[PDB]
Amino acid sequence: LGEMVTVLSIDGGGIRGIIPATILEFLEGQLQEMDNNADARLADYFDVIGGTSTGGLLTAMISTPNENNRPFAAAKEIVPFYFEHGPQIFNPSGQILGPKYDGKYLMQVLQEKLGETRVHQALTEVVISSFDIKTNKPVIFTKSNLANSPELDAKMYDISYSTAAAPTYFPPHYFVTNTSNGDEYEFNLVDGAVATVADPALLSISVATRLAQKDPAFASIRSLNYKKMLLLSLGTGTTSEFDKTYTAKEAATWTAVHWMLVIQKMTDAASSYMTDYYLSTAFQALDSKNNYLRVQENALTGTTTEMDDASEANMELLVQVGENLLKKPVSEDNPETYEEALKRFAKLLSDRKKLRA
Repeated sequence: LGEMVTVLSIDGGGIRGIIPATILEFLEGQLQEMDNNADARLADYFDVIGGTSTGGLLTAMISTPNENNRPFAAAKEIVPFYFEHGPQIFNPSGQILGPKYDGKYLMQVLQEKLGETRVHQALTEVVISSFDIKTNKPVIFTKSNLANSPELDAKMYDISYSTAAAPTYFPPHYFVTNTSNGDEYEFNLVDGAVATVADPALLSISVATRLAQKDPAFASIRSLNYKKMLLLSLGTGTTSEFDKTYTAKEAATWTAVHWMLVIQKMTDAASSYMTDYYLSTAFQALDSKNNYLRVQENALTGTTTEMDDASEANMELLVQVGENLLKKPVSEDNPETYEEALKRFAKLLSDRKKLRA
């Protein structure tokens, strides 16, 4: 168990980020109780912490060092963050030409809570996604892969704004770093969901697998041995309820405007289903299905669907969805609930740390 690699992955979902945050508040509290340490943080138990958009914001806030070289935010401080800053991040600009939001508040609160910290300072391996619209390539921010190409040692707020810079919602982000030669290196980044990874769990598994080639602490998964891998992937919920879906017939006359307000939700939903299929296939092939815990909501209803509904009523509903998810079964045939599976996971995390110490 001591040689096992631990990976945490958080999906994007806008305001639906309350759901994995509620899930992480429960898990961090389990670890704090078991280890008799109220200062116990997720970055102390996870080797890799991956996140896209709001999952990336979360990743950055629990990986960035504070004044004590401790993770900046506790898991229980994330739903209050979403409740406090969510209505101001998701406050419409009112402008006719451009995105729904100016991104001014989102950047300001990120700057405020992340400071001048760089990715090389992360307390664990981070995997925060984006897509560069100038190089037309995904740009994945890691603590590793910095030895080669130091121009990726970007500010945590530039990484965090970029991962969440959703086309039509917020404007793309432009920022500069410096290469080894001292010359400028340009970034023109949009949301990580564009880079096809709304669900960054497979990307996070690949980063760990690639690190296993150059790091002895990751050596146990060196030849795809996911038997020696613990993966916690967290979703922001999907929906199949006919009230919130569409027919091919009604969509026959849909213009470019209607599609744009709906494709991100579709690709993000598809990203969840495909990445889960890839990972289940791989873990079930090695007879290690329980090494991969995917905490996801499949029946979002009402306002709970929308990514930018930062009203008090929708935020309270998202908490309720998160708290009901804990009592919901892991599978259709498995009676084991998520709260129970998360206790088993916390125990494994707790036991691996002790042995490594």
